[PDB]
Amino acid sequence: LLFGFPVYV
Amino acid sequence: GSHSMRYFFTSVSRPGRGEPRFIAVGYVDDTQFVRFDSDAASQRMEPRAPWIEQEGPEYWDGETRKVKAHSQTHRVDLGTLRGYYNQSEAGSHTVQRMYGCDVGSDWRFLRGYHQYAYDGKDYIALKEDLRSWTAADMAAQTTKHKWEAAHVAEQLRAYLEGTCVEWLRRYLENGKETLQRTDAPKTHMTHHAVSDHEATLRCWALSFYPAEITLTWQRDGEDQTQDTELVETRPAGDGTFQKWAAVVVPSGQEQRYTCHVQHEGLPKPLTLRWE
Amino acid sequence: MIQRTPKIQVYSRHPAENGKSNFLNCYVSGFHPSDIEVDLLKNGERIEKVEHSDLSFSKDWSFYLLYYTEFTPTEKDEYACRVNHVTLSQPKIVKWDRDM
Amino acid sequence: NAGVTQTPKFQVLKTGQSMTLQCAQDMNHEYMSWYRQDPGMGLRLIHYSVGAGITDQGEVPNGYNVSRSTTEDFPLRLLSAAPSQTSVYFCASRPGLAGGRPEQYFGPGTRLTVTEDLKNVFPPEVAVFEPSEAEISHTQKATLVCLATGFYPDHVELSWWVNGKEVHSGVSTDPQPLKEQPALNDSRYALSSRLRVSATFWQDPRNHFRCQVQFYGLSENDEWTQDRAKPVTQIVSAEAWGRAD
Amino acid sequence: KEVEQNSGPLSVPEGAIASLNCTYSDRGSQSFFWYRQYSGKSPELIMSIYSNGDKEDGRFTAQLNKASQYVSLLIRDSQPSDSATYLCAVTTDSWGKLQFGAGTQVVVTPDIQNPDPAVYQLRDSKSSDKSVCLFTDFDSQTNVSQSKDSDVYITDKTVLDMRSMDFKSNSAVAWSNKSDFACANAFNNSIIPEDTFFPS
Repeated sequence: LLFGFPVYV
Repeated sequence: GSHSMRYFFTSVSRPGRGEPRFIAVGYVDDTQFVRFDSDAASQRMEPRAPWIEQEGPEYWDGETRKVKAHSQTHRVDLGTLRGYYNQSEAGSHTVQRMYGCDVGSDWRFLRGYHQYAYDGKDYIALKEDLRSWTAADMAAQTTKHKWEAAHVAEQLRAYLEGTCVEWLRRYLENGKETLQRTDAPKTHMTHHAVSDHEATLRCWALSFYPAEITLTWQRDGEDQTQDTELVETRPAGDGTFQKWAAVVVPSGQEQRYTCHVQHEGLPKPLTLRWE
Repeated sequence: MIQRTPKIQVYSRHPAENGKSNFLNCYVSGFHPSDIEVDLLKNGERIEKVEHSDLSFSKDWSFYLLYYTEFTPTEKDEYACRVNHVTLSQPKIVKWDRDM
Repeated sequence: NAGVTQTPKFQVLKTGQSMTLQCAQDMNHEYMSWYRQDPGMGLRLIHYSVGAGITDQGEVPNGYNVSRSTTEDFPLRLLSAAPSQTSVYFCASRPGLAGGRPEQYFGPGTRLTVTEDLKNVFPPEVAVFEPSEAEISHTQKATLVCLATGFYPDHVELSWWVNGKEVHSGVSTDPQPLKEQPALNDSRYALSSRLRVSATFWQDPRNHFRCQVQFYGLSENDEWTQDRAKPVTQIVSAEAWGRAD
Repeated sequence: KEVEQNSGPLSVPEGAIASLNCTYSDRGSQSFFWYRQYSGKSPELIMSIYSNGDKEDGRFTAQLNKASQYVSLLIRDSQPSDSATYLCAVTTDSWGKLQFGAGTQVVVTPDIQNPDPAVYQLRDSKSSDKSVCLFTDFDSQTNVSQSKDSDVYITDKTVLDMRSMDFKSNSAVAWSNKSDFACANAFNNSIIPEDTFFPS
């Protein structure tokens, strides 16, 4: 299950 | 045995040819179980293992939204990084992300990680304590201070110590017949004439799972990496792995050269000289 | 920016015996950037029905891809892998060596 | 950082009128949402938006539209008001891929009432009922009650003012207005409130007590061809003075 | 129903513990929330939890059990200002819908040391056409009922707080017009205490 909260560099 | 769950994301920009190529792949140990490719038909996260197809429609929906949200961050990141490094719009650039977690043989959390590269080298990574960032350069110090302000590590730690280990455990028992197997290496020994002065002893290892294997050459107890040509571990294509190691031997004196194979499917590490 | 030349292994899935159907593999690894052209050749001509793996990458950030096709080896048929990549001045041919 | 602002707090629409609800956000959040909340339905998503320039429907889009011209702004348009649109609408916002902790924050709301005929709209009548002398003798305390009655829609704010200054310091107001005629949908409303003081504070004739009811109704621009005074947004009050015994 | 929340109303006295539960159905949920919504106000975020186990923040304790898919909120040492509807909210990711439960209303009732229940007739500052009855100083056990009569109107029980004596009191109001509306008969539908003081 993938991580739900990816954030921009 | 120890286990891991890992996700691998590659995003590559395409100057004048439109949107970036986005590929995501998920593994449990060395068994790929999911993929998404921005260029494929479906535009969905797709199954790549039999045992993951028993997940329901809500799983696939969810994964498809989340992978497409990764697709977005990566895409905006390619523009963002271009800005940070002041690079022209005419060049193709690569971002890669890898995250996941390890468990022990008790299946308890061991380690979590989240790495990120730009152009094939380290941009920023989450440190071992899952609270801090290692920025590679001055441009990645910007991303770091942005990610400290946005509490990114906290959410990642919660995933890596929690959800990641919880879902790895679920996968391991759902795919028990495939994931918790260990296949022992079938080993050969070959010898070919270079000329009449030199001879190559090649030590083989076939049909093993998992991929982690050590092949070492040695003369009379003293190990010999001064001649050891060692190929990269290669997939056989049926879910098993292959590898070989060669040394160049003065022919006639092939008696005191021993190949040592170590693998987790071996009860005792194998010792082998030419028959 | 990092360029790395692919390492190419051409090999079969099972030990090869003539008249028995098998799989011919071309494993390209250790490369960067991800753009790569891989074809499998039978007697110097392109095989069409070749599948490949999803692009993924190693600890050092370098990619790997497995290209494979179903085949039946003989004494006469010569098999090879053709690789093209920016690191190569001309496309590379690695032949299938049956004892490798 | 204001966070999620929203206007108006209250609004009477007449069937077939258009209005826009405004919503603004301070936080550079990508992801903005509109909801309505209803007594048996919970919170229901109408439309939402995960970036500037792009939107999609929620579970209940019908009769609403929405645009996201900037990241800050997310107006909801009701193009032609229906009496099922009477509701409490909330703007909300979460970061999306932009930001921090994935928490969704809500606007203060907008209480919209749609009616078929604005001849149904009435301001309240407000009366103050002075403490029973029997309570003063039994408890040495004095309860004033304020009744705001006869109003439609239920868009009121009640406050108590002693000696010109607002008190919170001994009041209890009904949490929601009562329907005076529960057999009807255009039922007018009533609200009660209490102010309790000590006996000797009430028995001081210098003390002025005032129950204030702010009512939200029609605008001054509106057409009004009844014989009644135009039920505008207005304050209605009532008072009592201290009384020695 | 993605998210399932208990009951309503949940009546707890001041100082006591209010425990709120909720169940969710998506196994891949990653973020878990508690909102507080006062009557006529907007939902306000009070607790966020992201990993299994407990999270304390003042009087609030949020627990998470992902294996049983269960979120909970403990409110210790209940204050009268804790009286609201509490909503749990659950999500999977930053593009996933925040899934709200229906809410459980929590009612915090005052410690009232010794009750003096009484119904009083209040006089008008006369310009209005009604009479008002005031049922007051009763126990937090006492529930007032609504009207089975048409022309009479009874409010719900509310609590005021006289911050001076440190005095809390419950009260309810009845009013009517059309005939001889008495305060000795106004609260007939409710079970009011035996020792309720009716002055003559």
